[PDB]
Amino acid sequence: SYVALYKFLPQENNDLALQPGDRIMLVDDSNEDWWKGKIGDRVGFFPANFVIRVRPGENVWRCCQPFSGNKEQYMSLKENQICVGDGFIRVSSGKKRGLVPVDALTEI
Repeated sequence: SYVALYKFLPQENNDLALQPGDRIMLVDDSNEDWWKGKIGDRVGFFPANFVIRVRPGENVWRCCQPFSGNKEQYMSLKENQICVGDGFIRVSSGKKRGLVPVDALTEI
């Protein structure tokens, strides 16, 4: 599974529109920057760096309250930032992984 981290409105005709939290089925990745994927019955291009891989168990979350903590001990999340798999949960942003409070996340 892949998931859109960001909104992406189409600029050219063959672009595929993303909303954050969209689950995307891959169609072609021969270009390393621009991938072809499918959402519902819509097929098109979008930036590869706009999506994060979702392992089989993993859920998807939107950060409902900012949380910053010491990497040395914890992960950062700005408001509405998307992420992926008591009190804490280990999540990933794509760039960095770490613990955040579960109450700082909505499931999507």
